[PDB]
Amino acid sequence: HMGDKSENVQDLLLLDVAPLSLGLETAGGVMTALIKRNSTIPTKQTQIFTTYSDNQPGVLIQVYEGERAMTKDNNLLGRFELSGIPPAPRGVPQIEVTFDIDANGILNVTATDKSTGKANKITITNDKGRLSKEEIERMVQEAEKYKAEDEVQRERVSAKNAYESYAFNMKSAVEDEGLKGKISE
Repeated sequence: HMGDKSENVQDLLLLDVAPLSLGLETAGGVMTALIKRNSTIPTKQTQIFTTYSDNQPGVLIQVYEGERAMTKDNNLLGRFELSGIPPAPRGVPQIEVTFDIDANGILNVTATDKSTGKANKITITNDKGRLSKEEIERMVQEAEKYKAEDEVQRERVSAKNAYESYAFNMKSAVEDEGLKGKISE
């Protein structure tokens, strides 16, 4: 035992360098990349995403490739979510995502619920060589170049804690209550 009865011995070559970055978005709608371009192996990334309210039936993972602050200018790879528990606003705002990169070029992303031991794994692969260098060449430059546009969304994110600095005058307006007695038994 512990010696593999079924060992997978196969020949293959990878791209060496990761095309683009990979990650999810957190509170404020800002992307946070775990794995970055030009970094494939050996490395393993894991991050806990926490937003205001996820209200998910477990954990949600939107697998998009690229790098930006805006999630709109990236390229979707796929989607998978773990639905095992009733969608709750509180209790499940922690998206636990761990990317286990296999030396064979297999992206094994493991997601786990915080309420119960519900784990979900999916094999993300880019095995099919069909990614022209022009794709990554333009994106590596444009995504960075358009970070100037990312600054505009970062603005409203920074405005969150800035608005938090706004102190209100009163707590609540005291409404006029009517206290009289009309004898009508």
